[PDB]
Parts: sequence; structure tokens; C-alpha cells
Amino acid sequence: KALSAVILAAGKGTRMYSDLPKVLHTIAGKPMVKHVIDTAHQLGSENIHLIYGHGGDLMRTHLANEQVNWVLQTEQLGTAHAVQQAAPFFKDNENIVVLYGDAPLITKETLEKLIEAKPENGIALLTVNLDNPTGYGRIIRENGNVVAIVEQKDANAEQLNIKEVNTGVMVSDGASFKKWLARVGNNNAQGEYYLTDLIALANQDNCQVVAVQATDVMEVEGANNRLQLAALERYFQNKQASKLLLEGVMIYDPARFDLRGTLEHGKDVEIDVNVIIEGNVKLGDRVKIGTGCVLKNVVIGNDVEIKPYSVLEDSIVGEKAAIGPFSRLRPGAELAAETHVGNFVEIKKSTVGKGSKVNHLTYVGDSEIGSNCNIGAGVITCNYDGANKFKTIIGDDVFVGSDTQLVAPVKVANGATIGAGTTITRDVGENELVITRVAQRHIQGWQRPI
Amino acid sequence: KALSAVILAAGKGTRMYSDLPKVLHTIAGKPMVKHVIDTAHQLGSENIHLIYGHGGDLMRTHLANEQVNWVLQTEQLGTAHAVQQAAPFFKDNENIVVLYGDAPLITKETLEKLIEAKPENGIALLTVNLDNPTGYGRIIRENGNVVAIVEQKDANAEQLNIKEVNTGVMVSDGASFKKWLARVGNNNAQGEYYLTDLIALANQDNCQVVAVQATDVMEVEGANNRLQLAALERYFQNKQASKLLLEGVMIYDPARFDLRGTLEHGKDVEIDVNVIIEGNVKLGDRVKIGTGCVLKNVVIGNDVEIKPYSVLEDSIVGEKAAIGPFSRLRPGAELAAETHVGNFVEIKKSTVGKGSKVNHLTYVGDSEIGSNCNIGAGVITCNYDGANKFKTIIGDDVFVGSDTQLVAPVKVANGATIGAGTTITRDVGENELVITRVAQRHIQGWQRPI
Amino acid sequence: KALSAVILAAGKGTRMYSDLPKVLHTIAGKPMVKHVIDTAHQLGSENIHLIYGHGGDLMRTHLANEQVNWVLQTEQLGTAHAVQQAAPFFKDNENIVVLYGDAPLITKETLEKLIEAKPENGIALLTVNLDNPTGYGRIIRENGNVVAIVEQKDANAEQLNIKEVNTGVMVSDGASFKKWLARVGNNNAQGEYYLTDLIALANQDNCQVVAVQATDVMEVEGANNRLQLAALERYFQNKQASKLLLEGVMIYDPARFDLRGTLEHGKDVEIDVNVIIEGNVKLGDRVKIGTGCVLKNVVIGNDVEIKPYSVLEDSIVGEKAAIGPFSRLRPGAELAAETHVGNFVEIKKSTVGKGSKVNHLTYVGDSEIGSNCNIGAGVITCNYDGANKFKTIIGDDVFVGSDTQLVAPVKVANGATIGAGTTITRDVGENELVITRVAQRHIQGWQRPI
Ligand SMILES: O=c1ccn([C@@H]2O[C@H](COP(=O)(O)OP(=O)(O)O)[C@@H](O)[C@H]2O)c(=O)[nH]1
Ligand SMILES: O=c1ccn([C@@H]2O[C@H](COP(=O)(O)OP(=O)(O)O)[C@@H](O)[C@H]2O)c(=O)[nH]1
Ligand SMILES: O=c1ccn([C@@H]2O[C@H](COP(=O)(O)OP(=O)(O)O)[C@@H](O)[C@H]2O)c(=O)[nH]1
Repeated sequence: KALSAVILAAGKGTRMYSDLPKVLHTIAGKPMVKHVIDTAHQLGSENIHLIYGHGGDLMRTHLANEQVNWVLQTEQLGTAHAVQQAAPFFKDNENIVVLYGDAPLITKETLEKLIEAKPENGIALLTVNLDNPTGYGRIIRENGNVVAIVEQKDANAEQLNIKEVNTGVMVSDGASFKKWLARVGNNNAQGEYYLTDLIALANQDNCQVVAVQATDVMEVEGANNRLQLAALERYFQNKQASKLLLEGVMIYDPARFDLRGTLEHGKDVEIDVNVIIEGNVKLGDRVKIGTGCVLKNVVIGNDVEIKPYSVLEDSIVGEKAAIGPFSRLRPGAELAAETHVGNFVEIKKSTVGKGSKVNHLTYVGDSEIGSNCNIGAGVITCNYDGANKFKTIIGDDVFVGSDTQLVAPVKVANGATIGAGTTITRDVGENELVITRVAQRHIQGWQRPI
Repeated sequence: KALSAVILAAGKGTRMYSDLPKVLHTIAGKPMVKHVIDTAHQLGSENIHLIYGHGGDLMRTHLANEQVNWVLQTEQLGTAHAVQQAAPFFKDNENIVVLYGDAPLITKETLEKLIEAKPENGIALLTVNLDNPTGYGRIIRENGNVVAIVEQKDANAEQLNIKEVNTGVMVSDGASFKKWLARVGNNNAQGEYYLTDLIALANQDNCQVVAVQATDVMEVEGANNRLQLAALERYFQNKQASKLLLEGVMIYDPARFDLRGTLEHGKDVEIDVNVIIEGNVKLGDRVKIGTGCVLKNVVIGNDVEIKPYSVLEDSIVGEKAAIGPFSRLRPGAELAAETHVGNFVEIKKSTVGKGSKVNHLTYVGDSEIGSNCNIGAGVITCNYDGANKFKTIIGDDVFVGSDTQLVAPVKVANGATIGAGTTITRDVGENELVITRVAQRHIQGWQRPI
Repeated sequence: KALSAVILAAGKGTRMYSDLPKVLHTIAGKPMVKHVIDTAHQLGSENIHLIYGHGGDLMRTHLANEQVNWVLQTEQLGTAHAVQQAAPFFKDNENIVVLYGDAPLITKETLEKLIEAKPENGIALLTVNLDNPTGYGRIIRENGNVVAIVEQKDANAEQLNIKEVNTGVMVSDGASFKKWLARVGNNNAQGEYYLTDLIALANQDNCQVVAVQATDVMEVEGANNRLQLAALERYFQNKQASKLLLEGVMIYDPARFDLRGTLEHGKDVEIDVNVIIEGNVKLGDRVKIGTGCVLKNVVIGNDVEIKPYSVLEDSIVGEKAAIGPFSRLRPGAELAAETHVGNFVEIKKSTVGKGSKVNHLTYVGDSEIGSNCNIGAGVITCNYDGANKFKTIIGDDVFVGSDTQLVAPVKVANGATIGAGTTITRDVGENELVITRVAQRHIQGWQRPI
């Protein structure tokens, strides 16, 4: 049958000591709640009801494009109250899964098992075994079913030794949820309406609740502060690196690797220590990435080596190119096949054609550079002091001597040669040689201050 | 009552294989013994008696400014002999705490508990529970008190199973110390005067010794070699990162973060992987620090982003500034609000005014730069071949074209404009435009070597 | 007696998802099989028989210089079949040790113990204790000897609780190997000839097999995929760092240190976090290496500091030199004593004499620079657009002003002085001063676009 999710995300997250609400803090570059939304979506959820409250405006700006129903909870009166806000929208004969915006590691696989174990008119409850279950509600199994969740303070001596514990995530049909939610009270020490009580209420109705154990404890772990969040971060990154290693990516140290988005890869890819991969990154076969590199939203072709401490963003690099070390590719950098970019070089919004080299101490911006060019050390494309930023066009087989200033807008045609120390403001024609006539003063017998 | 400390710090530290004495090796940028001195001071110690010996001159030069009594021990005849060197200076009615210069992680909190548990005319002894207590003296409790410390070789079968062990740190009043120290002998396999024997001597006098367990084993851990020291280092750094995360600093990976000094922070600060913080550093609200950055003795204002692989020392950065990546701020760099410093830029002992930008391949040194200036790529402030290093003064709203050499001493007044490839040796007046007249030779039909 | 080894290295390594065969994947920069070959050699092996098959051509190109007998196995019919390929070459009265090319961490020390425990006409079998020995063959000891290796599916209830397990590495004399190998069959579920069966066959012959336990479990660990290989990598690096720390090298974080070759060191060497050491590296006394540095095939003299994010390859640095941060030394960089190389500087195949400084934004290539020179910011050695790359020679006590282009081939004699913004194409004589005569246009009353 159909499925919809409810995600609880209204918390202030006081112990984060932040102006952001609790669930907006990121894991692997994405808000915690966004992980849960994505998981709900790939689970097959028709509707996703987002219970929000604190930091309302920030939730809306940061998650403006998410396909969710925005259910604003004016008061935090408990998890049952929270879910009941969305209940008017539950279809009677759809399954409903309840998830927490601050527990982002929960997997689609675990949740499929939960949904599959839900008996008709009943509940599937996700549990977890802890080594020290102190403070948490114990699962009481009478036969194969859950008959009670006994809280720490109520449990007897032998019930305290039970390791199986309630996570609060559960699945039931929409009609059941509407019926049971209306029956939960707040007669307890905290004065709150607990979703937990649905288990007692189901048992009162002679309905079954089946437990499904989570495989990984970390899956159901929430974050109430930044220390806990950093532990979730490390577990997530290590799991991402492990999956890539098992797919054939050589990661020299998985504890020193960060993926903050998606990585598509060929075979025999090598990624050295302390690399960060952000946004959508695609690497072809036998790409090698040296230590300290940062790649954000790039496509890298087969057989390219990126040497240490290169930073690349929104760029494309063709096959057999060599980049780094200490290279910077800014947005719109498009490097063709067999190009060379070297140390202390910055390339911004420019195309560089096949075989061309830019190997030292150079800024190229808003330029088209053709094939088999040689851009010398210390070359700079610049503009006049004016308004907008104009383009430099360099054809094929051009030599640009070191320390040349190319003053946009300007064109240098095929086969041109420019001498070192030149200032180019006028168009250079095909096979034109431009050299600077320097005037120098030579003084003989000049003794330096020892 | 009053308190003074004794710190044992005379050891050669042979297994460090160093020209330094044992306690001078650093943890988090500070000598091990300096940690212990600081802890003693914040505990409220009136006097700190530093027992030193090996590497005497180095101890004095490296710790010249420490408020301690320098007690030179000519021979290392045991811990009791060491403490007795300082005993002539103990006030009869002050408490005395004994600490070890090579066990730097001991906390003020643990030591306050120790002092508080000391019975009158007695001793409080700090103990620790080990899982494998082999080699260490076992604590024998008769009722609530310690009646013996039984060494490995003397213990019977059941005493070997005792996990509680002697750390050697203790507190007693000064008169007791003077009396008992004079009674310790050296009749043992090692021929040494052990401070350990004070426990037996106290029990002989019908005086109480109360045990206080250390909460963390690592607290009382010493370092006899650099492997052990590296473990202390990692435990200290992880504990520092944990405290910051709990205060609301987002540290992406606490295992890849190093603090070597003090950090003051606002809210919503983000610190990426592999950052090093040294000396005294202050970060305002929502400062973001990219991967690989090194910050030593800097003040960073609200809302600044420091992009990857930036190194900053002895510098100030105003609010909403953007630094990096690959930027270098050397001592005396003062950047106003809303400034921009970019890749492969070095700024040394210079002020840069509000809104000004220095975005590529530039050295600025000994300069004052005003507000809303545009310093082009490849700009260099330099000096004549002479003696001292003179100043470059640039006013407000100045444009300095790329690859311009500013030759100090020189002034460029408000609103001036300098063209690319210029050499500035003479003062530039207000609203003055300076452009270089290049002479170029153009040769048509120059065929390049294919 | 004499010894020879057999190394099994024919596997395809399917779960690596690589075009390389299994044993060519690297640990610490060296193929797994190369580790095992080296260990065999230092064990004293006269012959090393390398059983190879898959990726045959790649094995030959990558290991062309290894002193091994190349034994090509056309079909993988089991470990006994593999070893029997080399058996015609076993000397009757030499010991033979069998090792696996995909288990590279096995030590010479463990293997010496194995060889020493081998009884005459018998076998020494290397075993290991696992906490979960499921799937592995259990060692059955009758008295002091091994009488059977019982596989998972054959073991009874109490045999399943045995933790001691078969590793497959063993030692026997050559005649025994020839005799027993010819008797192993393939009547089992997998239809393979197992080397394991030698233990049964020895017991049939009334020959002794003695077990030798491995001290470290990781020693005998193989890698079937890149996740397992990364774990071997981390264990190896941590063990290398631990050995160096125990020798007196201060490594701030051994979990953030990589050695990929050999390191020779003096005393009081300090290596900060995230350093990579490759090839053969030699560091003198009190060398300090800042964070992020990469050193490949370099010799560093006493008392040099290398500041953060410096990359050095195939270079020599004399004593008291200061390098970095952000410095690049390319192959053939030879820096004398007391030199200074600064940020965003690249030095390639050049000698730089004592006291000379190159501190910013500079490329020096194919040059000889004398002693006490001052190479200014923005200096570049370049060539004409021609064929090969010519040399720049700079004598002693030369001042080269900032942004000077040195156009090879060219010589600058002792004591010369070159002004900023100069283009040098002609030889400069001793004590010659060369300054550029600029022509500038000054326009007063030029108002900038606000
Ligand atoms: O009325 C509520 C109660 C809770 N929550 C959120 O649901 C999650 C778990 O609720 P619980 O009371 O079981 O744990 P706590 O919030 O006390 O840590 C937290 O992120 C809460 O902020 C909510 O959105 N509305
Ligand atoms: O006469 C002494 C004996 C010891 N110590 C120092 O006190 C610490 C602990 O002394 P112990 O004999 O219990 O351990 P060991 O020095 O044998 O490791 C070490 O740093 C010693 O160098 C000292 O300064 N003077
Ligand atoms: O006929 C063979 C059988 C195995 N091996 C290699 O020897 C090692 C261990 O052999 P085993 O069958 O015990 O483990 P598996 O290869 O099944 O992981 C592996 O690297 C194999 O590729 C080999 O070279 N020839």
C-alpha cells in the first residue's frame, strides 16, 4: 500500500548554542533534516509532513525547494502532539512512518524492513540494543510481540537488564494513527503527550505491535549538541569511504577523507590523504588526486593527475591533463585534454585548449585560450579601471612570454609570439611577433653596500 | 588553609633521545612542566618549588619568567630526597601538594578533591584504577583508610587482583612532610629514598591516609618517551576539541584539530578539518575557517570567511572580510572590515582599509593602504638596494594596475590611478593618472618553430 | 642450513575492481608483493620463487628488477599446485618458506622463529589466535604437536571454541615438499589442491609438525579488497611512526603521518601533522617540518626549518636554511647553508649559494645563484621561444630587483645590481648597475568612476 512520512523538526536545539534551529545543522554538507527528507523520498513516500516551529523563517529559506507539507507547530507539547498536527492529512489506508529530523543516519533499508513487518491494524516499532540501556524505555516481549515499553524509573530488577530499547520511530496505518493519537494523555512527570503511549493504546485495542531491531546503533542516534553531531559526521564519512573502497576507489586513509555530496568514479582512482569532495563530482578512470586537494562540482576526465594542494570549483578537466600542485580553478574553468596547469596559477571563467600549458605564477580570467599555447610565468589578464570585465581571446599555437600583461578586451591570433615583459593592449595578428624595446641605463663601477 | 606545591622536574629523560631535559618537551605547544606549574597556580598555590637538575641551563632559559622557587637537586637519590630539597621552605601549617613535571594532564578539579579529602595531620593520596595493574603498588584499604602500598613483588595472590594503584601524588601539611621525610630510608633493591614510604610512616604515627580516586586514568599518566607523549597530546587535543564543541563551536572532525594556546569564540563558528590554532586567538560570531588553515596570535572579527590553506600570524581582520585561499598574513597585517585578500598574496606589516581588495599574486609590505582601493594582480612593494626598509603610503579610492612595482618610500594620494606594468618611484598626486609609455617592435610574418 | 622462499602471487584480485593483478596494489608506496620479497631477502633467502599468473605483463614491468625466479602458473588449481610449480627447483636439503603476496605485513622476526622451530624432516606451521575463528581451520594439538587442521564444517562443538587457526604459511625442507606435494589430491568441495593437506600427509609419514603462534594478528592478514588494504596501510603507518617516536623523532600525531620509503634522522627532529615522506629522505639534527609538507627524495641538513605547505622533491638543503611556507623545490634544487626560500616560490634544477634569499613570488630554473644574493619578489628566469632550455648564471653578492626577467642564456657577474622591472638579455659585468628607463604619462585631474 501507499506510504507517507512525518518528520519532527520543531526543536530549538539549545545545547548547540546557535542562531539556527536544531535540525538545520549540517552532516556531510547537508542539513540533518534534509538527509531524513531524502531517505523518506527514496523509501517511496507520497507525502512528507514536516513538523517545524523554532527558527521557522530559517527552515523556510534553507529548505525552500523541498517537496514537503509545512506543518507549523506553535507549541511543543510532546511527540504525540507533534504528529497529531499532521494527522488530518493522513489517508486512512496509507502507512505512516514517523522520523526525527535530528536523527539523520536512519537508512532506507532498515525502514523497509520496519514497514514490511507491520501487521494489519498494528504497529511496527523500531528498537535498538544498547550495552548500557540506562534512562531508556525497555522493550517487553510477550511471545513475538511488544506488550509494554517500561521506562527506567518503573522497571524492576530483571527488566533493568533488558538491553532492547525504544527508538521512537514507528509505522502504522493512517486511521490507526488518527484514532490512537486522540487518546494519548499527558498525565506524567513531564506533562507531555508522548508518542510512546501508542504502544499501550494498540495493546488495549488488541492490536499487534512487532519489534524490528536496528542493525547499526548509530543509525538511530540523534544529535542534541555539536559533540554528538561530530560523532555522527565521522561515522557517516567512514561509511561513505568504506563503500567507495569496496567499489574499487583507493582511499589511502578513509579516516582522512570527506565526501559532501555525490562522487561518480571509474576504475583505478587513487585519492590521497586529506581530500575533500563537495557537490557533484565525477572522476574518470585512473584519476589520481594528491594530498590536500579540494574538489567542488567538477568533472575530471580519464588519466588526469591532480597534484597536492589544488582547489577546484565548477570546472571541467579533460583527459590526460596535469593540474597542480598549488593550482586554483575557479568557476567556469574548462581545461581541454592534455593541458598543464602548474603552481601558483589561478584560472577563472576561461577555456584552455588541448596541449596548452600555464605552469607558474599566472592569473588567467575571462579568457579563451586555444590549443598548444605556451603561457609564460607571471602572465596576467587584466582590465582597465572602468566598469565590467572584458574578454581576452588567444588563438592556437601562441607563445606568450613571461610577465606579459594582457589587457582585455584584446585578441591574439594564431601563431603569434609575444616577448617577455610586454604590455598587450592592441590586437595581435596572425604570425605577429611583438617584443618590448627596453631602455636601460648601465653604470659601471657601482659598489654595493658590501 | 594555605597551599604550596612541589614539582619534580630533574629527570634527564634518556628515552626521549634529546638534548632537552625530560619535562621541557611540549604538549599543545607548552612544556609539560609549564602545564603543571599553571595548574598549581590556578589551584591557589602560594609557592611552587621546582625541583630541577639535568638540563639546568635549558630549564632556566625556557622557563625564565615562571613564578617558582628554583631548587637544584645535585643528585637524583629518589622522590623523597627530591621533595626534601624544598622542605626547609614549607610552612608548618600550609598544605603541600606533590606533582610530577612529566605528568602534565593532572587537573585542578581532581587536585581540589584531593586537598579537600586530606584529614588533619594526615595524607590524601591520589590513586587510580588500572585494568592491568602489574608492576604498580596496590592500595590496601582497611575500612576507609590506606594502611599499605604493597609493591608487585611483595603482594600475595588476592592482592595482585586489586586494581587500585598508587600514583605518587599526595597532599599533607608542611610540618608532617618535614617530620616524615627525615625518616625515609633507602633500604630497598634500588637503593633509593621513595616518597611512597610516607604512607607507612604516617600509619606508624597513627595518622590517617585517605585515598581519592582519579576520574580519568590519563590525568595521572606520565611520559617517559615520545610515543607516550604523543598519546598524551592526542588525549589533550581531543578533550580541548570536545569542550569547544560543547560550547557551540562546529569542529568538523575533532581528531583533526589542534589548539596550542587559547581560543576565544563567538557563536556559530565553523572550523573545517586540519586547522591549527596557536597562541592567543579570538574569533567573532559566524567566522568560518576552511581546511588547512594556520592561525597564530590573531583577532578575527564577526562574519569573516578564511578559505583553505591560509596562514595568518600576529594579525587583525575586521568584520565581513574574506581571506584566502592560499593567503599569507605575516606579523603586523591589519585588515579592516569588508576587505578581500586572495590567492598567492602575502601581506606583511601593513594596514589595509575598508573595502580594499588584494586578490592575486601580490606582495604588500610596510604599507598603509586606504579604503576602497583596488590592488591589481602582480603588484609588489619593494625597496632600493640600500639599508632599512621604507614605507609605501596609498590613500583612499586608488587603482593600482596589475604588475605595478611600488618603490618605497613613496606616496600615492586619494583617487589616483596607476596603469598596468608601471614602476612608481615618485609621489603620485590626488586624482593623478600614471600610465607607462611602452615601445614595442612588431614583426609580421614571424613563423614559430611549428 | 640454506633457505629459499616461495611467494604466491598469481591472483586476479577481482574484488579490487582494478586492471592490476591482486599483489601489485601498494602499501606505503610499494607493491604488496615487493614487501614480501624484501622480507624474504633479509631473512637470508637464496632463491625466491615468484608464482605469478594474472596480469603477467604488468607483474613483469612493475617488478622487472626483482631478484626472483619467475614461475608462471597457467591455471589456479590451488595453493599446493602453485607451490609445486616451483618444486623442481627446491634443493633437497634447504629449508623452504611459503608466503603470500597479498599478506605483506609478515615480519622477518616471526619468520625466523618459524624456521627455528622446524623439526628435522618435519614442518613448522604459523598459526594465529582469533577471537572469532569462524570459517578458519582449527589447530588440534596432541601434546606439543599439530595432528590436524579441522575445517569449520567438520569441527565438533568443543573444536569450534578453539581460537588457534591456520595461516597457511609454513616451512619444511625441499625433499619433504617434493614428496608431499605429489601426494595432495583435490577430493573436496572446491575441487582444489590445498597446501593445508601437507599437515595430514606429514602426520601419515610420522613426521612432526610444530606450531608457532604469530604475535600480531595483523602480521598474517591478507587483503582481498581495498577496504582491507586500507586497514593494512593504517596499521603499517602507525607501526612506522611508533618506531620513529621510540627513536626520538617528535611526531605530533602519528595517525597523521605517512612514510613511503625510508627515513634517516638525527636527534630532536620535529614533524608536524599531515606530513608525507616518500622515497629516501635524510633529516639532520633539529630539523623542523611544518604541517602539510611533502618530502620526496631529499637530504635536509641540521637546523633547517621547513614551514607549512612546502613540497620538495629530489633536492638538497644545507644547514640552517629556512624554507616555506608554500615553497616548491623541484628536482635538482640544491640550496646551500643559511639560504632562505619563501612563499609562492618555485626552484627547479638550480643551485643557490650560501646566505642567498628568494622570498616571494618567483620562479628560478636551470640557474646557478652564488652566495649572499638577494633575488627580489616577482623574479622569473625564462627562455626564448626556441628549442632547449638554457642556463642563467648569477655570481656572488648580486641584487636582482623585483619583477626582473632574466632571459637565459645570460650571466650576471659578482656584485652586480639590477633595478626593479628590468628585462635582462645581455651579460651583466662585475659591479655593474642596470636600471630601466621608464617613460610615463602623467594626466592630472583624472576622476575615477567614483
Ligand atoms: O513536541 C515536540 C516534541 C519533540 N520534538 C522534536 O522531536 C525530537 C525528539 O523528541 P524527544 O522529546 O523524544 O527528545 P528531546 O527533544 O527531549 O531530546 C527532537 O528533535 C524534538 O525537538 C518536536 O518537534 N515537537
Ligand atoms: O630523585 C628524583 C627522582 C625522580 N625524579 C623525577 O620524578 C618523576 C618520577 O619519579 P619515579 O622514580 O617514581 O619514575 P621514573 O623516573 O623511574 O620513571 C620523574 O620525572 C623523575 O625524573 C626527580 O626529579 N628526582
Ligand atoms: O592456485 C593458486 C591459489 C591461490 N593463489 C594465491 O594465494 C593466495 C591465497 O590463496 P587461498 O585459496 O588460501 O585464498 P583466496 O585466494 O581464496 O582468497 C591468494 O592471493 C591467491 O590468489 C595462487 O597464486 N595460486
